[PDB]
Amino acid sequence: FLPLVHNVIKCMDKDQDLNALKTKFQELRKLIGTMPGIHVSPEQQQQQLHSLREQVRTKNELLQKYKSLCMFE
Amino acid sequence: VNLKQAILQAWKERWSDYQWAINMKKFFPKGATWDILNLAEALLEQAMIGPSPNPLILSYLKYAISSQMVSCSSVLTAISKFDDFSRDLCVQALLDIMDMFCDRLSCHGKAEECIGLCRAL
Amino acid sequence: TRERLLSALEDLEVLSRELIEMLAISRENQVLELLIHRDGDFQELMKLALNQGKVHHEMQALEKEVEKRDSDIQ
Amino acid sequence: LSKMSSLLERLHAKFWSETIKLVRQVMEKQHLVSCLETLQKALKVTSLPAMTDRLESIARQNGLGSHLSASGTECYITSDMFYVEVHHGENPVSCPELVQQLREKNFEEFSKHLKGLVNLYNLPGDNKLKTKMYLALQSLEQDLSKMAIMYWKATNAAPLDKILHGSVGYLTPRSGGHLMNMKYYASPSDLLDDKTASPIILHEKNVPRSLGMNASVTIEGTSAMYKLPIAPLIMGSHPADNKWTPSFNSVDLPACFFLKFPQPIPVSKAFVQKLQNCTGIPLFETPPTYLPLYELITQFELSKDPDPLPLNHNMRFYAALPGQQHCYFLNKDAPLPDGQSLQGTLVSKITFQHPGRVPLILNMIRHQVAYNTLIGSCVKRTILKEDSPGLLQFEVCPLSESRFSVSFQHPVNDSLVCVVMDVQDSTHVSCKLYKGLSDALICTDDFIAKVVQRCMSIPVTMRAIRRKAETI
Repeated sequence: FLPLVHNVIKCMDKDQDLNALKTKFQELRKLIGTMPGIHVSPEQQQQQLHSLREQVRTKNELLQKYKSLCMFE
Repeated sequence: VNLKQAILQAWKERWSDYQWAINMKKFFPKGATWDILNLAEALLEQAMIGPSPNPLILSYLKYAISSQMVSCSSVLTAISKFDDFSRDLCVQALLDIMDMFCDRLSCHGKAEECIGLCRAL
Repeated sequence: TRERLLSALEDLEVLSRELIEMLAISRENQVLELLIHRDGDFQELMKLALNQGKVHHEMQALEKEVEKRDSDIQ
Repeated sequence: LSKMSSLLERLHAKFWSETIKLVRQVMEKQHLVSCLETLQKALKVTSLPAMTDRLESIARQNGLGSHLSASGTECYITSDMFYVEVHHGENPVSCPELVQQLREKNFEEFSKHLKGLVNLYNLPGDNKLKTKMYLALQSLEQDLSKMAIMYWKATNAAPLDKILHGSVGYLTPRSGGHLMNMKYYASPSDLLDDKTASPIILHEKNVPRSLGMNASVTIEGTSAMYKLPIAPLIMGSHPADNKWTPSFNSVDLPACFFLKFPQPIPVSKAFVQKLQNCTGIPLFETPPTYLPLYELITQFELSKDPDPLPLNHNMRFYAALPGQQHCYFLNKDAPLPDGQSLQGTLVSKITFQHPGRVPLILNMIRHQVAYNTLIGSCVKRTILKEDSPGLLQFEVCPLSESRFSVSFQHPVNDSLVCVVMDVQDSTHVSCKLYKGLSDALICTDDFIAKVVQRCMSIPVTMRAIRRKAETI
């Protein structure tokens, strides 16, 4: 990324198409980042994950309590 | 007895040692009996001093020899068995103070007591 | 995140490349901030990958729980 | 104020998919200004060729003819700097002294000691003393270290009275990235716990300058053309315990023994008199700063912990005590029998000479430093005024040279209490006293004197006397 290209330029000009490859790598990284899906900050993502964890815990507790009260004939 | 702890507290703080006279006159009835004046301090202050000249306090004696009871100082520094102690350092300060003391002249006692002053001499 | 983190990383890379080109064509604080931003972008990308994995796991768990709850409800 | 000119308008004017023609068409065209290219070790991970390239760039910038067979390995062309970690002068050395310190993750002691030793070997000599005399002195400055190590090994009693105290012997290897060592300081105070030596690994009967405090002595000079040897001769084992320094032979060596004095400790005229009779003239030719020695030395020693806030103590040393608060003084501006004030030697002139008659040149300095430490102990960081209780102020009166005394009105008795505290030996100070025919018995026996000696602290000793002797 930044440090890789910087070190390459430093080691090359200390005394071919490196910029083309760097731009290609940056475009690939941008495409991979956009392919992920998470556009908004991970704050809301973590909030929704905590909410889903709470919901899963509630569902597990309900399923457990359902198998406890067994007083039928 | 209070005079000893008084002059201790005096030394205990870095007074100007000339404003010290104010505190001395205040702590005392100012004329009751000056036979308990700085006369004895020179002894007692040096008592525990021993092999040390104990500076920063002789300044009090210096600011006192201007006008004080020279007779008591004389007789007490005469009776002081300090050469027997053989400190060889304090005796030097004694010579220095006696220089300023006796070189010019003694003072008047306004009574026959001054004659006894001569005796101390 | 992923989008904002990748954008910040690309901007930091462009800034560092421009600064290196200017330094090479011509002859402290900005470099430190650039490195801090790059490290933050990398940490954010790692956190985004971890969060995507955890979100996939939680989605599978929620699907299983919803199927079990639907069977029990039926 | 803002940073909107970093990624908003820079990428559009950075002069893409067809904008990489800047390697052959636009190429028709730093030390401390442009550090981007210089700080290659920060943009990338610390590797072997990275630092090897940075060193080569710095050498080509400063000017130093050096090269190797290829890129990946290169030594240092000097007297003995040739060393591979992990013959035109000295022989091929492969000791750990230059391989142990840089074993796994060293990144600090690689660009300071080397440049320091390189700059040290500089003088008006042109191929006659810049290299010849430098290597001669570097070789000669090893027989003394060998003899010190042999004497330390011979003194197989304890590493407390012979290694630190008594004499020299707390030395380390003097080669390349490390000079000679010695226990100049005589710290009798431990850490925040017991004085456990050998922290995790230290067992070589050497005690290098890492465990606690120890000076760094070297041998360099520029105009000190003094008559002395030019090679190390005294290296053989003595008959039983040790031997003197037999020379021969003797030439005009243009160097000296300038050590690294950390703190400018004030010394006495006796030290200068002894130094002006060891190698001709004294070890310093400048105006003697005859200012208050103890006063300035205490402040210099305590200036380590001091923050940017001013002190303005003015001979005030209020501090704590075993169960209360107290005060202290320094008897400054008090003309002793010596006449003038104590002469000050607050300088870094540590330019000693060959190991001649210097068997006690450190013991006197050790005692002086210990007295200074005992004096300055009362004032390190304690700031507490208007203390109604206690405040047992006392003034350390250094009447005789290296002989102090403190008189205070101890509450044990209704009078003053003086005690002679003279530095007789280097670690065994004299704590005797002279009482009076008519005085209270607030003075303890030699037991309290030895306790104060073992304590080696002015306020601690004062509190002990006020507590142990009183006992009421």
